[PDB]
Amino acid sequence: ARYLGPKLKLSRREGTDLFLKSGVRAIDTKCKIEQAPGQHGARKPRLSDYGVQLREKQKVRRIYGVLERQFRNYYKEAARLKGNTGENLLALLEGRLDNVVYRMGFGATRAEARQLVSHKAIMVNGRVVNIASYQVSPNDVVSIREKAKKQSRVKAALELAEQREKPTWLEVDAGKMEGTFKRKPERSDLSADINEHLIVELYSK
Amino acid sequence: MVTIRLARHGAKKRPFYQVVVADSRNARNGRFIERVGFFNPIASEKEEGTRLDLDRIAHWVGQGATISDRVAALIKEVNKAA
Amino acid sequence: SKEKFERTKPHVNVGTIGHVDHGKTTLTAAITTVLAKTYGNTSHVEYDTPTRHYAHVDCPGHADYVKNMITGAAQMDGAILVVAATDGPMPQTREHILLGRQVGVPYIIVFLNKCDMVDDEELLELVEMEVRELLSQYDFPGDDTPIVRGSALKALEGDAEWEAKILELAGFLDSYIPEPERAIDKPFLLPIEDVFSISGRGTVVTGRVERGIIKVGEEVEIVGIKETQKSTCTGVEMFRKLLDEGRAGENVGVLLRGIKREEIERGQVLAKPGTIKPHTKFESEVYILSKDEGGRHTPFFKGYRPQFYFRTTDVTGTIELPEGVEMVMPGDNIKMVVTLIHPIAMDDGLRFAIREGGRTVGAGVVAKVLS
Amino acid sequence: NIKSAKKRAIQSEKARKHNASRRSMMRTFIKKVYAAIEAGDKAAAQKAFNEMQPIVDRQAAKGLIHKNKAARHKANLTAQINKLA
RNA sequence: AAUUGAAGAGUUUGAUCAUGGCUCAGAUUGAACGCUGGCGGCAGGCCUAACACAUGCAAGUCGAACGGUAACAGGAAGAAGCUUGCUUCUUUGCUGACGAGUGGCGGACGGGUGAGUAAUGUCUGGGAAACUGCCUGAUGGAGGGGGAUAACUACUGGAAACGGUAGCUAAUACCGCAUAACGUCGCAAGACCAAAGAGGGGGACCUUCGGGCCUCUUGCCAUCGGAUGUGCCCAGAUGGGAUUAGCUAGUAGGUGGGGUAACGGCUCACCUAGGCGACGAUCCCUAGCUGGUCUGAGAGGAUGACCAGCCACACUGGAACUGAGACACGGUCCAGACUCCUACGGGAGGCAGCAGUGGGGAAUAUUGCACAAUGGGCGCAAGCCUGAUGCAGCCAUGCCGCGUGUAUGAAGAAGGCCUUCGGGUUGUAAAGUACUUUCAGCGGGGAGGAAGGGAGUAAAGUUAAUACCUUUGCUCAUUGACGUUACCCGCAGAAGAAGCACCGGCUAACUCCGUGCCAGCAGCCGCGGUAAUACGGAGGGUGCAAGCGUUAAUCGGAAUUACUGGGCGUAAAGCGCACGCAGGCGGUUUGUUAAGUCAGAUGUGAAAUCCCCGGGCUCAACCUGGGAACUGCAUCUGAUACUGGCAAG
Ligand SMILES: C/C=C\C=C\[C@@H]1O[C@](O)([C@H](CC)C(=O)NC/C=C\C=C(/C)[C@@H](OC)[C@@H](C)[C@@H]2O[C@H](/C=C/C=C/C=C(\C)C(=O)c3c(O)cc[nH]c3=O)[C@H](O)[C@@H]2O)[C@H](O)[C@H](O)C1(C)C
Ligand SMILES: Nc1nc2c(ncn2[C@@H]2O[C@H](COP(=O)(O)OP(=O)(O)O)[C@@H](O)[C@H]2O)c(=O)[nH]1
Ligand SMILES: [Mg+2]
Ligand SMILES: [Mg+2]
Ligand SMILES: [Mg+2]
Ligand SMILES: [Mg+2]
Ligand SMILES: [Mg+2]
Ligand SMILES: [Mg+2]
Ligand SMILES: [Mg+2]
Ligand SMILES: [Mg+2]
Ligand SMILES: [Mg+2]
Ligand SMILES: [Mg+2]
Repeated sequence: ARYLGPKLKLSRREGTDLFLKSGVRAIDTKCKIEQAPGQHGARKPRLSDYGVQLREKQKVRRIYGVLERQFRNYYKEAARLKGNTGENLLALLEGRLDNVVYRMGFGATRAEARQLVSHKAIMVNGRVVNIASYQVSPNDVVSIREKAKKQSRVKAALELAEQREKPTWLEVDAGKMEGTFKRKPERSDLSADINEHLIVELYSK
Repeated sequence: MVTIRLARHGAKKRPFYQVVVADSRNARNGRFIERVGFFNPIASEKEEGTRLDLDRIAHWVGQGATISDRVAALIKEVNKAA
Repeated sequence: SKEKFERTKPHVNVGTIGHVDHGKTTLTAAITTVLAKTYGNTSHVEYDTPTRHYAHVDCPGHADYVKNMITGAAQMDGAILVVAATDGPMPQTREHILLGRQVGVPYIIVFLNKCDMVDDEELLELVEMEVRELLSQYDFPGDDTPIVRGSALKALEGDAEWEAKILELAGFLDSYIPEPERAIDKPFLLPIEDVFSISGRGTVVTGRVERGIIKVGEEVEIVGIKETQKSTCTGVEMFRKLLDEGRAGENVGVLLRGIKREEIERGQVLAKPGTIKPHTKFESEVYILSKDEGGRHTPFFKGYRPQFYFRTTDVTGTIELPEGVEMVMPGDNIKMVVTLIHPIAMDDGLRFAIREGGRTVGAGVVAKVLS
Repeated sequence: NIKSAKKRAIQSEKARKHNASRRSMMRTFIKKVYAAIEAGDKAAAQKAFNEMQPIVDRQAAKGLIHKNKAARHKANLTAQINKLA
């Protein structure tokens, strides 16, 4: 059950650079976007504790498209594994196939990448998959089948892909719609817009 | 009587057979004596899925374990002694 | 449940609603015995005429049993007026013929018992003429109706003449009742009229299939008083005989799975899923006349609380009328809105009966539904 | 029913009759041997033991009570008789 | 790389501290209920009445045991209405087969339920005093007989169940004889005690011209062992109660007999008068136990859902027989209740098996398909059947996954609501433009579960033998309920698919209208007496999502039974005081014992499950390989510091 509904209000509920819609139509602070000025605009009640942690969990979940139960399963797997629980959780979240497509550029938005993955616009190692929860291993290759080539869907996504920067672990060619995933990311390369140990504290509670 | 036979333990529509030495008075899923190995029907025939212990099979046959049709068929499928 | 019934000689329903203690049960038993000999509470006996297979319903002739008798006659395709030739017409007989005409029984056959109890050849003709005049004056057919005289209890005694007479009675019964019309066009529907609990089998519900067919293993929906639920049929039967499909128009017993005797009462309907939905208020046009059509005389007003009899049962209801009618004086050809307590699955064009004080006031046809 | 139990029942009854007859005759032979032993005789007791030995051993070989049962009574009887004979 | 390990908050009071209980924030279940609800995979589905049951089925097989033929495919012994080729009658009991019947085997296994049972149960570790069909290896034998008896006949008691009469009556049924070792008794000597021979080829040796005989498949009588399923005994552990302190005399033991497949008061006769018990005897209540499961960092607490091992049970109770293996789960006898049938002479029954019905309950399933695969039992074998099992149906009962769409669009329209009357707001939300069509749905193609076995044959052993049989391969057909297979490919359109709870602090979420301690919410604090972010409604936000809330039970927070890890002057708590037994502990030094303790090694801790490293189902759920762990238990050898046994001070 992928989330569906308003997105600008969803983003302004927290107020961050979570991510935006792929199309842009006057995306700026025209009059009221996230910190609405004029006669009102109370943005933060400033809750004492566990509230910022809940907000971080919610923004993480809505960015990645994952539900609460699956996110908690991922957290439990990360805690069971070695290393740091937060980075292991972020590694699993990025290894989710939909985020791989989004960061490779074939998905204009993360929701669009999930839609494509469901509609079988993606293949891994020469095999179709219709699960946005698949975990990719290092040193792998993920291709796009010939049917998804003729999609203005994908053309716009690949056009918008090259306006951003590029990651440490993905190398994608659009002459064949194929991307090699070499290594796994880390907190250094990941955006520093959230805290992981607060989330760890919350579900360890 | 003591015999070597196959017991089913896999999930629905994906069976899994274990070859084992068990007295005939017990059931298929019932108790046994000594495990011998497994034979996967689907077998995922890129990797393994067929592992029998011919030494234990021979030792129990020497003591009186009656070979079953499926065990003999699996032996003929893999090899007499290889 | 050990006989595989053959759907030959299409089923026709015949009901005896004759006079009380005048030989209805004896007459139907004699008919069954003579037919099974020469051919090899509501009592539902059956017999296979060479022409058509008939189910004979001996209904209670008591006035207090009129409520179930309404369904027994609506269930019925041909009426047999069983009356003594030594007493002639009776108030009970007149009430029964009025009820039969109000429920809409087309074909009626008159039978005169105690033929040999009268040593004359004029009193029998006098009483036959009297009952014929009664029929002709109470909006019934006339000289084109087979009238049957004879003894109803001597038909079981060792004889030949009365056996031939009752065989001739059965013959023109099957002659005067032609192949009836059946309504197997729309999805399956069966109003319930009785419930039995078979030990080892389950709950079975009896009734006449209003429309559609029922195959063994089909899903059906129970719709009716306070409840709309689902169920599955297993083992369609009829008169303790094995069946394969159930057509419309014959009284059959359908076995339901997951049915509670106290939870399922009379008044509900077994329909196909998603066909009809129960309602508590609906709009209908009334057809009451001035004084000589059952309706009362004094100009009653709003708040009237009559029983609205339907295919199965009845319920006390209230009536509201649109503006323009200060009084609801008899002579109501207008349309009004009727609200009922118990919801019953209904459709447009349904004909119901308005009754009160043991007498029918008027008719009504469903026009729209307000749920 | 037409199950095998009825045939099993009648076969069991017939076997019961046969085994009861054999056990009863063996018990009577053993009783006579014991009566000879307790009476104080020494040669007749030996003769009775030598007469009872073949029948009890034959029944044990046929397999109706036990080979060990036959061996134990033979041992008890010989231990009784050899004390005085 | 195989336990790296722990949250608090509110509430006594005008405020503080402490004690102390109450409540809440988490998991989890065989869950129930209310609302809602699209699909698929996996698992689960009478916890209560071991309450009572209609109906159908679950254990038959073997003609290669036998006398037989009721069948009837009937070629065929014979005849023909003689459809111009094969059709019909007693069918010769005659083949293949088969009704019953005798006979061998499993019906003591498969399956289900925890009523009973506090040790006769179960787990762990030990033993001897014993058995064992089917599976085996070795040693040896299979000779000649006799008499039973079923079917069947007819008489005929009965509605049936079942019967008496005479044999026909055969064997691998039964019983003597030839015998007696490796067997049993006995110190030997001696005695005892055994079988069954069936099927096939037919060379030919003779030839009852089938047969013995060359013979293969066997099966059978005995012994010695293995394996196996057991029976028996001991030690430790395994619930509550002392408002349960004596119990027991077949009870404790011995002497002999009997009995048990074996030990033993198991039993008998006698003698001895003990035995058990404060470490809880006896008695009462409750209870299936274990591997495990849940909750926990841990020690701990609860429990025995699914599955596996064991025990006990089959309407209640008692008893025995057959059988190696039962006091017998679809064998037998009898007492009692209930139900049913009867011709009123008399008979049948026990769903805690699969389903299914009545009753109970908060509450839980279809009277399906199949031996297709495995397994089970029978048989030369093909082959029989299996409600075991596998698949199918319903239920969101639990876990997992996917889908309801993606950018647009400022017009910050419509309409709802609020406003310091500017505007905001649901709100980019919708329409649109481009689409993708996952999964529903329609139509096609379509893997695999299938390994076997059977028909021919090539080669090898067996024997004049290529007869006959068996074994190593090759050609021939088959062998799926699941299953409109999984899956894939095409098809029009987002077109066919979202709800629940909460919004005063605990805890994530704010405004209006109306009622006015009223109606009403709630787990607590606590609200609600005209202005309720708390009540009812509305608007709008938050938390989960085909699932959300209430309730039911366990633990945690509760350090609130605390051994790790509490306290007793004033909160609950030092007996009113003293003596003293059993009991607990014990000053200093030496020697000696190895008991407690420590070390090393062995076996074992069933499998399953947790965990770790991997693998396959589109990843997962799920399944599976290996490893560790299961901290336990017993045994062999050392250590002598400490506690302790013994000897000295
Ligand atoms: C009677 C109750 C149950 C009926 C059930 C339902 O009836 C019906 O709804 C029915 C609708 C037609 C109904 O409502 N009937 C129920 C209610 C309404 C009654 C219907 C029919 C009438 O018409 C107004 C009906 C008598 C009508 O009169 C005509 C002639 C008149 C006859 C004389 C008798 C009458 C009266 C009379 O007052 C009278 C008289 O005048 C002189 C002497 N002494 C009398 O006593 C003709 O004969 C028609 O038949 C359907 O038949 C359904 O199928 C139904 C069976 C479900
Ligand atoms: N004498 C005579 N009596 C009759 C005749 N028909 C019927 N009966 C009587 O009717 C009685 C049966 O009545 P029953 O059918 O049970 O009453 P109902 O059901 O109310 O009609 C019998 O006792 C007969 O004596 C007839 O033709 N002659
Ligand atoms: Mg149970
Ligand atoms: Mg003794
Ligand atoms: Mg109990
Ligand atoms: Mg039974
Ligand atoms: Mg704790
Ligand atoms: Mg505690
Ligand atoms: Mg304290
Ligand atoms: Mg005090
Ligand atoms: Mg004091
Ligand atoms: Mg005091």
